[PDB]
Amino acid sequence: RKVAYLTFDDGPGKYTAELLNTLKQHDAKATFFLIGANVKEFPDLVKRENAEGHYVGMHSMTHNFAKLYKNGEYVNEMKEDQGLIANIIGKSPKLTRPPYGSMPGLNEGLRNKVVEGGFKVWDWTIDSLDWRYNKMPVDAAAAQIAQNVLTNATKPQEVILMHDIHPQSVAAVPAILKGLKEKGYEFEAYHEESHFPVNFWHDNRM
Amino acid sequence: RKVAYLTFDDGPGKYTAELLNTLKQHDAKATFFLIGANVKEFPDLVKRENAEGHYVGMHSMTHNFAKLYKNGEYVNEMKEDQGLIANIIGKSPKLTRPPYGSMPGLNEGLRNKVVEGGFKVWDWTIDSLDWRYNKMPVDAAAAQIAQNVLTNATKPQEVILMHDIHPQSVAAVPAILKGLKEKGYEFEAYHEESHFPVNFWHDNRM
Amino acid sequence: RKVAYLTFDDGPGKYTAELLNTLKQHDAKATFFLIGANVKEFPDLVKRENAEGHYVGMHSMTHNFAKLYKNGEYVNEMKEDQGLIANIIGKSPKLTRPPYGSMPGLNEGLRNKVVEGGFKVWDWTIDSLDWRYNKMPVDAAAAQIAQNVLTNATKPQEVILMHDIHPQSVAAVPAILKGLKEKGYEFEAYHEESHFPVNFWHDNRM
Amino acid sequence: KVAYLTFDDGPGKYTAELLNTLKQHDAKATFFLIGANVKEFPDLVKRENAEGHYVGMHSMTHNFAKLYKNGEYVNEMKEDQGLIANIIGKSPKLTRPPYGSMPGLNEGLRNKVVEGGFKVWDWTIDSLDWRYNKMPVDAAAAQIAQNVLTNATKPQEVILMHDIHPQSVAAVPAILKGLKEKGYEFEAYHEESHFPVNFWHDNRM
Ligand SMILES: O=C(CCc1cccc2ccccc12)NO
Ligand SMILES: O=C(CCc1cccc2ccccc12)NO
Ligand SMILES: [Zn+2]
Ligand SMILES: [Zn+2]
Ligand SMILES: [Zn+2]
Repeated sequence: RKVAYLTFDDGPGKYTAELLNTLKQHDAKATFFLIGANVKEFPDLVKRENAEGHYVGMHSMTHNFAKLYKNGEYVNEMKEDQGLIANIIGKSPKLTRPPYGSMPGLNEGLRNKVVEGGFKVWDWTIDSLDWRYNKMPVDAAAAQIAQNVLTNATKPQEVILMHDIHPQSVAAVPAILKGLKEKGYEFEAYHEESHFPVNFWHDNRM
Repeated sequence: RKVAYLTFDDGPGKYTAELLNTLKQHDAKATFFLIGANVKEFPDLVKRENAEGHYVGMHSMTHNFAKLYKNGEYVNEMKEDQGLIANIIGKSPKLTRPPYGSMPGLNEGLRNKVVEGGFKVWDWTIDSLDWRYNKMPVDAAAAQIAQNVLTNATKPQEVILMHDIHPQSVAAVPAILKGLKEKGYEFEAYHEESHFPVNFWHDNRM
Repeated sequence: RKVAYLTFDDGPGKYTAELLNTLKQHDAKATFFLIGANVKEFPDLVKRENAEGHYVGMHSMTHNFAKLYKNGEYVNEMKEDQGLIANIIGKSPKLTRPPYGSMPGLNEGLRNKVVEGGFKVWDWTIDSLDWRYNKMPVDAAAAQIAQNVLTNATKPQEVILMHDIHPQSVAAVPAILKGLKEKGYEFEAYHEESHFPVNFWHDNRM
Repeated sequence: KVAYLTFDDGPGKYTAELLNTLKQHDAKATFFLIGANVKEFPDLVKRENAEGHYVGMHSMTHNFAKLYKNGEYVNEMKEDQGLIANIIGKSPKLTRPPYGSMPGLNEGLRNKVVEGGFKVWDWTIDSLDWRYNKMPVDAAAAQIAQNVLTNATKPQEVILMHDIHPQSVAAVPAILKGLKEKGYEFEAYHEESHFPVNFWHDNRM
């Protein structure tokens, strides 16, 4: 009954098709949260992520904490990012991934608008922390990121946070896919039909 | 000597007295981490919890992630929570349970102050996931949260995150005491002279 | 004959005395570059580092890049640090260690002043990256920190950058000391009479 | 076993002496030349290629803040490549970072480098020749020899030297003997022979 939900934030990026191939090679599916500015620059990768069986959901437009939460543009940005992604793949996805996490930015006010605007919100239960291993050999950054993700996968479902916009991150997904498989995980994308809440506010409305 | 430590967060609340009855009926001991305003409004339940063999520790004042961790008031909030509890049970308890868990908001500095102020910090090994089942039919939700807890019970020691302010959680406290004892577990409160560490940072000074 | 110079920057601090005991236990000598604000808060611990056979060097007053290098108060601040260290250990050390390293803050002018004042300057040849591991279980951070130092210790002399003001750092020194001397390293302090240059500028007057 | 001697920050006064020493031991080497020194020593540049050595770049300003923190690296290697092309008539691709690629060649700049056509090479052995600047050249040289011979253990080896230093040039003779005794060949870098040697293990480079 073990599923691992690989998420990748802030893409699409220059290492993303590499990553897209490695997933194909293990016939493993995953989830992609996209900044609109990269939707616009890498549109072929958007519809390609979708065309290979991956969930394409929204990160924001600005990835700016002050505008997203202090000024409350979160839902506005998700909706705009939604349109872009739709114009490419013909879906209006509903899952959002908050920049810097829902905690503490998504306050009860904003979470109300999320719930009223049809949207879902996903945080995560493992934080690979991949984006911090920017100052080392890349192969060794992959391995310490693989150790991180491997050694925390213990719950029946696990939502793994990475960013496909860093070489060290994609370089680690080989070891990650091999290790979790040995630990008994299947690699599936987020299906809207089978939604269950994963946020820090413990809010099962989203 | 399997020992199972039942933990109940964010109370006391309206279903707490029902829980206290169910525990005594199975001569079961548990641990309650209380919020300060619930202590100001339910002094009787607090006095009762201690009276029937339960450890009574703290869960802070505001349960507000910004104030505790980003503004560094955690220890200040656990201190005023301890006085409020000291004014009813005549002990000053040491064990704290961080809202939203130790990781990552309990940074290296706060953990100095926690060690300096006398406190221990305790997380869990089992997330009942009772919050997913909010405001759904209580029996079905309950049998479901039991499945969550029953299934992940596997090592000699376990600490289980539950909330006694939610009905589906308390409703499933019978079905948990059933199978957990079946598997050979005894149900004790946290004893301060028996302190071992259970925290996500693996910081053993707490 | 290989020797590894463990250096510990930004101290003394709250984990220093434990560091001082793990050093003491494996008959291992090391080097400490201190900040003057912590020379004044923890004078016993400088006294002690010295009294146990460790080099005690300066690492400035403010640790402020703008003030050190743009405003050129580097030599001013390492002389002030010198002063305080001496009043405690009764000797004026000459080696300094630049906040954020010599490159590129210590321009040719300041390098001339450094020489003109009798001071030497040390950077390093291995950067443990210890302080970047502040968001994980400490046991796990120490092991990656150790992996970092071990897999880069390859030359006859190595000068290993660490900070004794972070728990994950002092936690790694045990495994570092066991691995390096398995590799054939001895753990000596910087001896003032035996100075050989280690700077990013390749300047051998320092 | 093959041993790739590299020399930085030239050409210089002793480059011509070093080129003779190489010619006589039938040795080939690799040269990372600073822009202002190719503007001053065109004949040395032209001679280095002519006698069977690789000639790569080492930038325009050899300035850490400009290259890495202000992101001018690729720009000043392209310019440096231009100047070198105006002598040897081909545009070399291999670069050697001033102060190495770690940690100044961040992920954004390593993308520019792969994009711009360039490779990056670091080293395996640091001769530490700069330690012995301005001391008795005979002895200073003998010791830099010791350093590298001491560390020659691997099948392929890339050695950082500097031909702007008397000490370093003086001891190329001993290094050539010790290394060819240990069974090493002495080849220059070539662009289809390229395998990655960079502190980041970025194998795009
Ligand atoms: O949005 C994200 C953020 C992850 C994240 C979590 C917590 C702190 C962070 C600080 C800087 C950058 C990302 C952070 N991933 O795409
Ligand atoms: O101040 C210091 C240097 C600290 C430091 C640690 C880790 C990486 C660094 C990279 C560049 C500059 C300084 C760094 N030691 O106290
Ligand atoms: Zn993001
Ligand atoms: Zn809580
Ligand atoms: Zn150079």
